[PDB]
Amino acid sequence: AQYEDGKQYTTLEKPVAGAPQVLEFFSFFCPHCYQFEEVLHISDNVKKKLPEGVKMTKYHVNFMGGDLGKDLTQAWAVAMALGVEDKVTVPLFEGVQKTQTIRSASDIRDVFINAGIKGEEYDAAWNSFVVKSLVAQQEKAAADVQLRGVPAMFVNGKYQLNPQGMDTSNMDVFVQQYADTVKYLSEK
Repeated sequence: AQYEDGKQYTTLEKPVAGAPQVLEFFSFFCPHCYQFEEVLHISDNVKKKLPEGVKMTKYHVNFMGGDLGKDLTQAWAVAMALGVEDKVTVPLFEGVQKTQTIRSASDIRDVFINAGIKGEEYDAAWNSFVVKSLVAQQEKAAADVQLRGVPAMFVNGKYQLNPQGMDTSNMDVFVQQYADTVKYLSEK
């Protein structure tokens, strides 16, 4: 066939019940994730090829970057809770990977403050039970697929994208192959 199990995607031996329709995992410590975000714009390109009626979910993971990795998962919970993902994603990536100015939870906080989120608003969210459960939700989604690598995308808790089976000579062509594959899996 054109799309074959084990080439553009793999099928989960242990499908996941009730999972989000399009689910992306990443880490601000993750180099292909930085690329996916700032160079490729994968999420944006997938979204514009996705069906009417399909929401996209993106979660952070703990297993890169030690203590700071976990801090970033909680910060991403704060971002989701406040709905400020599009304001902090780029400065967090640059802070961790480009300028390397994020070394502590306080440096993460600085990114939000600089992005216009009030300190008291940030601190209230950080310490909140709603954010605790959003951290738990992120951890549980990753646990459900026994996630060992990022970036990763899952469709309907059944299919995992396999970007290693895609051309990388051209970045544009890679992105569209990725997006078209997601659209295919979603219609499946």
